[PDB]
Amino acid sequence: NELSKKYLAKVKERHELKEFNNSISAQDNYAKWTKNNRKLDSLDKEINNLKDEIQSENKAFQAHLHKLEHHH
Amino acid sequence: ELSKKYLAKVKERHELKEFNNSISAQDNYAKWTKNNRKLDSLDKEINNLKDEIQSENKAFQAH
Amino acid sequence: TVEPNLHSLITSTTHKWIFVGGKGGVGKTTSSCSIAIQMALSQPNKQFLLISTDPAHNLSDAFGEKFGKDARKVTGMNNLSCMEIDPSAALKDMNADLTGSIPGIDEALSFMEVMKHIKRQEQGEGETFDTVIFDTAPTGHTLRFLQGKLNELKANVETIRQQFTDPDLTTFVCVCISEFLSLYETERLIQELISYDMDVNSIIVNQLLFAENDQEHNCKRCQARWKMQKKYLDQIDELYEDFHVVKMPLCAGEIRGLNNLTKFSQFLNKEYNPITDGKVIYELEDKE
Amino acid sequence: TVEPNLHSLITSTTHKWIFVGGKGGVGKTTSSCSIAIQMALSQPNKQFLLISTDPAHNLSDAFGEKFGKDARKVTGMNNLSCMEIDPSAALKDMNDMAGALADLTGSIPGIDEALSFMEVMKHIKRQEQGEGETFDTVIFDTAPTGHTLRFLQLPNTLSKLLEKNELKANVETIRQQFTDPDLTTFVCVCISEFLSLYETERLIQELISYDMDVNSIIVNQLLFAENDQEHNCKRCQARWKMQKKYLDQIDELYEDFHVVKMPLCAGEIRGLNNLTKFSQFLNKEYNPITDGKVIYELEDKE
Ligand SMILES: [Zn+2]
Repeated sequence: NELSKKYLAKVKERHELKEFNNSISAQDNYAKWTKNNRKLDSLDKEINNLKDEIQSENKAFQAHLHKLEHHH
Repeated sequence: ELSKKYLAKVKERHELKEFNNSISAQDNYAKWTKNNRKLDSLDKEINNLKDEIQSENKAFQAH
Repeated sequence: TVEPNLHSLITSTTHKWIFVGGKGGVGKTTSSCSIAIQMALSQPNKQFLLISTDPAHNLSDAFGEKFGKDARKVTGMNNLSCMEIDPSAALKDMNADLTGSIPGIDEALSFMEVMKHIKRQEQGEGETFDTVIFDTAPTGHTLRFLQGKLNELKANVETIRQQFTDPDLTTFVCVCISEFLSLYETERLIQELISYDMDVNSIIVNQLLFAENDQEHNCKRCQARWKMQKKYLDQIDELYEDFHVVKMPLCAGEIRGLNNLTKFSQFLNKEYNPITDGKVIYELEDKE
Repeated sequence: TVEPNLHSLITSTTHKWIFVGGKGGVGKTTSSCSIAIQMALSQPNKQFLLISTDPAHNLSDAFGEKFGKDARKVTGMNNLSCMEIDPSAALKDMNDMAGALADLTGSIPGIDEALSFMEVMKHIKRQEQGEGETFDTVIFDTAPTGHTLRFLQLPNTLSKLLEKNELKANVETIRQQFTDPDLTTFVCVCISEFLSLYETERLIQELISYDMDVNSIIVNQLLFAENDQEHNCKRCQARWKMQKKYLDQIDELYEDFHVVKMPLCAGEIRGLNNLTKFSQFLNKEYNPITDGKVIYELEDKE
């Protein structure tokens, strides 16, 4: 599916960004550094929303199952 | 006796919290910081009591 | 660009709720004070209230007058009134497994209590306030509550949150100083307010030295400090572009009393300029 | 009482691991430096390494010499050697030569921390082997932001879910040395200002939770404006009052601690010579009355 594919992409971009920011001097680059942090707190949201949607695309698929057998 | 104590802690912790909220952390950094240390303690004590009770359920329930 | 002062806020008539917040010894109080004064002078037609929950009870120190539970007109002013109030004492008087744990519950109860108290002040006085200025406490999360007596609460909060989300109704003003640790705490704060959907558009940057434009050019140490302060100003500038960042000067020692608080609060309106405005400060200090 | 300096640490022979940490522009680096120098001079028999992960790469600036990946003897010293190293670059290269790894790893705390750390260690060992010479004590100039050492909880969270190895076994090896107070300790840097102090307690508490010995605070940039012969700046006087105000708080709050109250040398301390001159006051506490000139002479050159 396309949701897992994206979740991984985010989780990966976020990681790559993290490591890049860890190589910047927050005291000598407060603006740049603070920006990248803002971008991370964003990705954590996007990634926690994707994760929640997937968990609920399970509940959505799963409802199509118990509906089958024991709706009968 | 476990519930009885858990409530007592949870209550002393609360009362302390509110008392500390009336102290100026900038004008009383020592005092204020102390009381905070006491709180982070009580949160431990209270989270241990809560864990023991939850596991005094598992102990009774196994019976 | 956006103006490097708070003129648009001081003149605004739409705002009922102005919050002043700043962690760690950065000017917060004389900032609360200064804004309140400027607003009141700029809008003589309206009634203003400066209320403070800071436990240091220091509106009284700032004004060198003794305020408290009872809203009282600042002496020598006819539209500014101040109350110092401790909400814990208010909440405690009204009084854990369920409440104590949950965030914003005690926050909200405490808040609602303050509100109630204000209303009581207006009713009895027969006079109402047009705009309050909150001198927030330097530590905590006064407003993290913005996320039968149950319903009663949630219904109150949603009432509040409706007014606090209206940018024309209510805004936040951050205080800080040009130093890494304070700046950091400052962004943290902005972010948190943004999450609550509170308008935040203005940073006050206190204690700046402007050592270049100083005629004493004395202290090699304050020069060296000024270089740090500057260094970060430059960062702040390219990071809160669409913000009103006011760069206030350092008046050495302490600002107390209506007179000097006033003299000083002018630079929130028309930004301070080390070249022309120097004396004003050197005159505040030399008295001290 | 407990002595208001770091003399007992500078002279200690049991310590292999000394960490220096401090968030927010409080002296951390020249502190790392100063300790390293003092230890080295006080213990000429041993070999010392100052290693820094700070991205600002400023051991090189402090010493006015250019260090890097390769441990190199500090010029004009015969037992102090320095390396500046970026662990991300080291860890990244290991991943390189070696997105699925991120679903499991990326999330867990201390994992990337520990991998990164292990990598540094490995790198050090490589330095000793090739050189044929080994170091007796390292002094870590920690990064000013992050949680370099929050991987000291991994061994606990990894045994929990193991019932539900190479790494967890490494970490438990490390953690064994880092929990030995005679083996390794932490030195906090701060300045006498609310925000820094607060950050400092936060840190102490965090270290205590990791079971790392923390006994020493360095308090930089103090003014001592009372004992100053220029008695010049009314502003610095007023500042000195704040600084003082909190010293008094610090005093009654970290009683059993070695809190060293270092002076403010205006401007910047660079080069072995001055770094040395200055690092003496970590051993024998500075005294504004007798020691004034030493500082006024460091500044007036600047
Ligand atoms: Zn000065």
